[PDB]
Amino acid sequence: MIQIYHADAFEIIKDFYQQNLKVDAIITDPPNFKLLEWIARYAPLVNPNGCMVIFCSYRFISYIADFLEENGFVVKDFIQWVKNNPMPRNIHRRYVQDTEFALWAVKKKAKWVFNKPKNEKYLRPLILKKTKHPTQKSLALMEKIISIHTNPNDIVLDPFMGSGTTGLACKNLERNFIGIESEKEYFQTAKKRL
Amino acid sequence: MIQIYHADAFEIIKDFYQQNLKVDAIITDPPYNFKLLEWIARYAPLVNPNGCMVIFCSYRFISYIADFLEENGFVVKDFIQWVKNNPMPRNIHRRYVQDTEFALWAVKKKAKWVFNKPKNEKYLRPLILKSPVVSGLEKTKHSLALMEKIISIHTNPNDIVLDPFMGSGTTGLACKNLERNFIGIESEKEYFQTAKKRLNL
Ligand SMILES: C[S@@+](CC[C@H](N)C(=O)[O-])C[C@H]1O[C@@H](n2cnc3c(N)ncnc32)[C@H](O)[C@@H]1O
Ligand SMILES: C[S@@+](CC[C@H](N)C(=O)[O-])C[C@H]1O[C@@H](n2cnc3c(N)ncnc32)[C@H](O)[C@@H]1O
Repeated sequence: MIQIYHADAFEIIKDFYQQNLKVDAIITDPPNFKLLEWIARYAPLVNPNGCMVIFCSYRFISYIADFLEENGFVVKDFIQWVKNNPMPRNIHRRYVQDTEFALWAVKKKAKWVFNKPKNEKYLRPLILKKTKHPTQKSLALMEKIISIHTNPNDIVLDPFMGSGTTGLACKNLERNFIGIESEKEYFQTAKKRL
Repeated sequence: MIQIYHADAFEIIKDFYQQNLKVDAIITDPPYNFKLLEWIARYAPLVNPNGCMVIFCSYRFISYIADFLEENGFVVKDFIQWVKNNPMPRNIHRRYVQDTEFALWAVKKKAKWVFNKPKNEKYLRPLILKSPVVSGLEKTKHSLALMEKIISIHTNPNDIVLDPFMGSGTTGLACKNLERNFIGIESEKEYFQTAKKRLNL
């Protein structure tokens, strides 16, 4: 199944509460700032064996990890993605920025999903190199995230979906996506890409 | 130059205060209520106008360290990171292997900092090394080529590098081979003396 809503994630959670909605994994790329709050409100929706994968900057990453663990989750690890072709800035005075961070947490007593192909170890999921969106996470990245932390059909929820691409990864992997967007141009971008 | 002290860093910082000690770069690997973020507040005054800090941390502490650093008059430029060629591995089938070590790079606020990129172009992952063997000693917080690359980048040959928690002295030894003028402190004597034997008494 694929459902996209054009809504504010913070008010639409009340509808999901009454409906007793329960999703397997929350895989999202979030944008006086909380941003820790949505986590508190979307945490109840996760099934006992479920997990979260949350994109974040390293400036916020420790906060989110600690916050997650106050909400009944255990932060298992970090995942990260590197582009092969950074547009270089201040090459001589500073490190180029090729890296994107995400946090992987699971529910506290959960028996979670991992899925390693016959192969060994892990932890930099991808080597990777479309939309008009300002910040879009790529498809191949999202597809790998999903192949790992979810199973052939699980219910994946992305409260901030942007251009989608969390869904598109789910659709291609047959992963049952639900997603939300507040603004109309992004919602429709996500909609016809699906 | 190489000088090592055996002391509690929080106890020796007062001595450094009145001794008017000034160090160019604090490159350290701290240990992990508290608030072992405070040493940062206390060791900040010792850093020269153009100086910098490099602080090893878990991704669980990295955001805290970053914000505190920037409250003490430093600007966080970036993070640096190291990957082992040889993870053990542990808990493979159920989990990610642990191959990574994180550190934070900040500079004093209006500083003209060092960096030093070789004519060779980019990253952000100073080194993927093999993890220590016959340089490997007796301590679990223990790597050298990493410290040498960290130093080759964020310091210049005659600068003064301070490691308030020096552990086995892997920062001192790196400084020595790169001719970098090391100062270091250690609380434990088995660690202090090993470092002392690594830097040639
Ligand atoms: C940082 S972007 C991530 C984009 C997405 N990961 C992609 O691949 O394109 C987060 C998105 O969440 C949307 N958003 C912001 N506030 C929201 C809210 N209150 N409720 C639902 N969506 C929101 C924004 O429109 C933004 O495009
Ligand atoms: C993470 S280890 C650093 C090890 C070192 N980087 C190495 O490669 O060998 C931190 C060290 O700081 C020491 N330590 C703990 N408290 C200290 C203090 N108050 N002052 C100085 N050193 C301390 C510990 O004994 C430990 O050896």
